[PDB]
Amino acid sequence: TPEQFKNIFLKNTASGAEVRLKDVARVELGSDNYQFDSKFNGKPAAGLAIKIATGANALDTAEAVEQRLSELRKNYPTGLADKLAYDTTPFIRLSIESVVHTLIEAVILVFIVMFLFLQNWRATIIPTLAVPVVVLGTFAVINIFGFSINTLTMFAMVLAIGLLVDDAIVVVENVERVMSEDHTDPVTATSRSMQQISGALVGITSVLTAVFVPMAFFGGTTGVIYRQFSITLVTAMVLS
Amino acid sequence: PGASAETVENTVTQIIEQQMNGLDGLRYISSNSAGNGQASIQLNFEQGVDPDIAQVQVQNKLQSATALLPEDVQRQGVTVTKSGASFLQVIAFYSPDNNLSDSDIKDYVNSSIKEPLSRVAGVGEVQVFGGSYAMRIWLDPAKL
Amino acid sequence: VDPDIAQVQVQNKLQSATALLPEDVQRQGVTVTKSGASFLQVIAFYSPDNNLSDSDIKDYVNSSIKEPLSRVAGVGEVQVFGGSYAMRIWLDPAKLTSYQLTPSDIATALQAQNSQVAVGQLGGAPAVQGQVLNATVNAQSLLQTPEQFKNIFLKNTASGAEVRLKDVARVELGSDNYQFDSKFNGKPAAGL
Amino acid sequence: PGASAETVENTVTQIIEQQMNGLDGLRYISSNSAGNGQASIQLNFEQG
Amino acid sequence: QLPPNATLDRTGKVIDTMTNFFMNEKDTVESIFTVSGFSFTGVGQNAGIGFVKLKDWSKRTTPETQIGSLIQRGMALNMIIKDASYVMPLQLPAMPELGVTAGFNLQLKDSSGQGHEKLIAARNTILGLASQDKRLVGVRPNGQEDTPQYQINVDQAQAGAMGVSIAEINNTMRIAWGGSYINDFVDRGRVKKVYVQGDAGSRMMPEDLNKWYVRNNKGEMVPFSAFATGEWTYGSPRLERYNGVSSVNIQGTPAPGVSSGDAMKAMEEIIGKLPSMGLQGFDYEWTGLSLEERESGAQAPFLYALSLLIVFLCLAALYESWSIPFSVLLVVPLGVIGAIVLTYLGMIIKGDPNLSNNIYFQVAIIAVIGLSAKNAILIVEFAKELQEKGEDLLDATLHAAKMRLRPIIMTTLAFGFGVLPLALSTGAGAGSQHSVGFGVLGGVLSATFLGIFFIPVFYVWIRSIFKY
Amino acid sequence: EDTPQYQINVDQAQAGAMGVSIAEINNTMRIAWGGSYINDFVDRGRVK
Amino acid sequence: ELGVTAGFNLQLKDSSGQGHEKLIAARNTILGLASQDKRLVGVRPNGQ
Ligand SMILES: CN(C)[C@@H]1C(=O)C(C(N)=O)=C(O)[C@@]2(O)C(=O)C3=C(O)c4c(O)c(NC(=O)CN5CCCC5)cc(F)c4C[C@H]3C[C@@H]12
Repeated sequence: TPEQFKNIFLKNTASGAEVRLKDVARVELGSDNYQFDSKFNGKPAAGLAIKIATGANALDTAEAVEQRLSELRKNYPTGLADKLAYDTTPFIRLSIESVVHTLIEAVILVFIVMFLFLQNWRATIIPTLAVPVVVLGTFAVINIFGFSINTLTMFAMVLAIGLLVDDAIVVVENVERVMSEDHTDPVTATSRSMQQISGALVGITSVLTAVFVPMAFFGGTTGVIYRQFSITLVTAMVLS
Repeated sequence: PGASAETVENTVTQIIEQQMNGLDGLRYISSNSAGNGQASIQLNFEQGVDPDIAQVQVQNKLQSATALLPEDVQRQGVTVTKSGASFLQVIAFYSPDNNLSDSDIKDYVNSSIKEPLSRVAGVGEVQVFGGSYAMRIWLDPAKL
Repeated sequence: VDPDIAQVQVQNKLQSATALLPEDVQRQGVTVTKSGASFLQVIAFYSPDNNLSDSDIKDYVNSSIKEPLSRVAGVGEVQVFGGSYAMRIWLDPAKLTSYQLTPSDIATALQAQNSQVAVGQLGGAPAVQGQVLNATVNAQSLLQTPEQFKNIFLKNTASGAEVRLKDVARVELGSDNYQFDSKFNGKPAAGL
Repeated sequence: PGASAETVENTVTQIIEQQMNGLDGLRYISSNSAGNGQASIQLNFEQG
Repeated sequence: QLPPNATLDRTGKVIDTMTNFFMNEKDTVESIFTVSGFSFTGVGQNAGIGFVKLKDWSKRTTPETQIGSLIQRGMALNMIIKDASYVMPLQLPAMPELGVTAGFNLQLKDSSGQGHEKLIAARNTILGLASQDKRLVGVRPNGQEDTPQYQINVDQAQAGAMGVSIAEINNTMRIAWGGSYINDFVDRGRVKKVYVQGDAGSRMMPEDLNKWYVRNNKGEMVPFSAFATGEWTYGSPRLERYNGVSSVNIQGTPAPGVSSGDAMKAMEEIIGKLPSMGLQGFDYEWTGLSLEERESGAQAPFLYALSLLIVFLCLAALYESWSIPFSVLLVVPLGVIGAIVLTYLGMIIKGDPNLSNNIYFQVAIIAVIGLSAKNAILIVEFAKELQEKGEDLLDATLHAAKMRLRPIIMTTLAFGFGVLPLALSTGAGAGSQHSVGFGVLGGVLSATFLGIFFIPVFYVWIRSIFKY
Repeated sequence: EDTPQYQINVDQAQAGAMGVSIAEINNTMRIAWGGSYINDFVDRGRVK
Repeated sequence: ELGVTAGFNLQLKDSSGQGHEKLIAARNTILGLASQDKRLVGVRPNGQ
């Protein structure tokens, strides 16, 4: 206690009096730091500012912090409250949702235009059925290599939606024409179609895969940004 | 302690800088020397350099650097840290009803909250605003 | 074995023994290095007119050439074969016995009368109400020249006289080490 | 050497523990102070 | 930032005024957390910071409540708050990892080693000129100004004569004025600290240095005034070096409607004027996010060259030809023309500086190259096979164009409708989406109206030069 | 290989008889003959 | 993975610093209720 510190003995006078610490100093319990004054909405407050360790997922870290804090809250003194004054994760979550909505919209629009050109529901369903397969397989493959779900890889997926349905559109369109041209059964007609269009399929795939390949070999921050688009798109085209 | 900014730059900042010239994937160095007596040197690295390897290498060079320093500096200690500039969050602690004092809130944040939060997974560093309790002995030079 | 990891582990162990070392040893400095890469070239800096001593050259290589060369595109390490100046106090025994002084007395006066003074700040953090100014107070105290060391005070004589360092010793700028003498092509030199 | 367990806790264990922040991958810390003068602090890390 | 020698009270008063302004902007601002005595530059009493949370995006949907409107409104606190050096409302960079604030980051170096006075002279010229450029706003130093300092000069000879140990005076003055942590004590089971320092009234002014005494070897007490004088000076509180050279740091922002590249160009124009004004031998470097911007922009030509090369070589490998690859790569300009034209027009008729030559534009350009190659290959591989089967070059090529027109156009429209959602997006990162979408969709349009016409003509020309 | 060396032999007894502590004798020899580093001074902006 | 085999390693923490006597008393209340009520065999405190 401060009283004990007030009583520390210091020296003795020639007359005989005993000099204590209170005789020369003022003792009180104060701060160990007097260089900051923090307020919240104009009212006195205390602040903790957290920085992430390099290599950590911000959303994960923020969830863990809120968990630990909610645990700690149970022993607050009467009258203590807290509140996030500055926080970045709302924007991150919002922008992920933004990209996902635009991806769904992309799919719907592509289906509509394919219907505009393939006038039937049967013809229309085949290139549509390709989308789930290629999207989900691409996620599986790129996760094998450590790529996450971020804004860039989702942009790549949206950009790919309109390329992955290509080989399918070519195939289905050749079948429909062949079936119309010589009226033959779907099975025979299809065998004839593939024999016609295999070279075009390979050429399409080769060019679209090749354009995005050199991108994956640049260094720096720019190379890291590039690799997302590169790897995602390459996997999408091979899978298609 | 006690040195002017020029003395700090000449005697501390420059020699440590010279030692760091020759790290593996170094991109640029930024340093400042202050007149309270402090020196700060921030080393930036190329993309794809492993942070832990960079830290160990910086310590390996600092080991020999620290003998070339003024003996008082040596007594003070040198620190090595890895951290980023941006804050992920800021939490505000306050008394909505004004029935817990500010000294108490500040102390409570420092004694019961700061350490457990700085040990959550992913947190790299915690910066606290408002100090903890201390026993303050304020002297009267007339009575001394 | 990863050489960087081996080096950090060794110096980490070395922390555990530093406190047991002698103070004199401790102050000089214990350094740890790994083997690594070899010499590309050695530059010799010399005085072809025998105008500069080896020590000044060494001191000159260390304070002027070292840091510009370290920043060159591909340099890993720059090392000098030698050091810089020192202030040198050379004591006389008979003079010390005249004034009844000892080497420890001179040492005490040297450590007492050569220091840096730290002060603080004007208007420091827990300031008074209405404080108007905040500034830093710096106090320059360390000595710089042989004349200042010569004029250090030791004691007074019985007959009210003043006895300084210069009365028992020869103050000098000299080398931090005297154990080696190096020449290039026969004349004073320092190696990089 | 020569210290009571309480002395070891106040003058060594808490001083050493108050710097054990900012360690990547840490799960928990267990420390003890014994009356023979020994302080032990065990730091446990996540897998990997 | 506050002028030199400014105390915590004055910094806090500026913050009180500054706080209310944000607090009164009720349709835009949720809360503000402020700290006096702390800044990103460093810790001093004349620095301070504010963290300002705006209301939710759902509510701030009118023009008045946009982040940039508030930034402009706050940029008048410089004019109204008169005790501050500057009060700067700033934004986070797109990637908060890579920086601390949005803007440019410039290091002014003293290449010729002229000195701190000359370096400051150059910096002040730069700031003066940048004040007059209409393309820049908020250009400021990011480092502490030169300040008055109090210098004590201790008279060693007098102290030695008086019996005073310079180490003893160090100890006493250090503890009294600066404070010193001695040892710990326990409070509720936690170890805290004990400090000893002089009382506040004794350590405010230089005249209080005359209240402190030092014990001499005889043990008597001689005042500090006996062997110390004191003087006011002028000096630098914080010296900086960038890349082993003395330097200063300048930061700013582009004015509304101006790109980051244009801000950097304006700054470099300004810096070039220095020698003409007599100040010679100063260099600069771009650091931070500006350094990343320059490096990303530098390498687009190499990305384009490499992608075109690989397309050429794979197409040569797949059709065992040299003429077919040249025909294919000859129509890449027509795809690329739409991408650039639509991007530029969108920037001009939307006034958006984000629609520009950036990283997202670069990936869009590679994508457009790919689409153009795809369309070409579709026509030409069928033309070539028709010629091998036995058919005039023109008959084969016209037939192939006729036969493939339908699949080419429906695939190109599929791609173009895929990316249209990006161009029409809103909120939460719509700038990046706009760059990608505008580039790709423009490319799709020119490829559909210009490319298909040019594929057959280039094919027939090339194949007429190199027959069979 | 081993080389001649010189050993100093100080009678503790005479020193005690003569009023000199063994510690004083040790320190005198140490500084006089061995040399000693005391502290630093800043010559032209560099520490020596 | 442990000094000796055991299950249900529980740790009782003295949040808000009550003291050692209080912590022991709280532990003792716990240990008393553990034996007496249900589904518990051999509940004991570990250290000295
Ligand atoms: C010069 N060059 C042609 C040689 C060469 O051609 C070859 C080669 N090509 O192999 C060699 O090996 C060399 O590089 C080499 O081995 C040497 C050193 O190490 C070394 C040393 O370490 C210390 N040690 C100290 O402490 C000195 N400090 C100064 C301040 C206090 C003490 C003192 C010292 F004279 C040397 C000499 C060099 C010689 C050098």
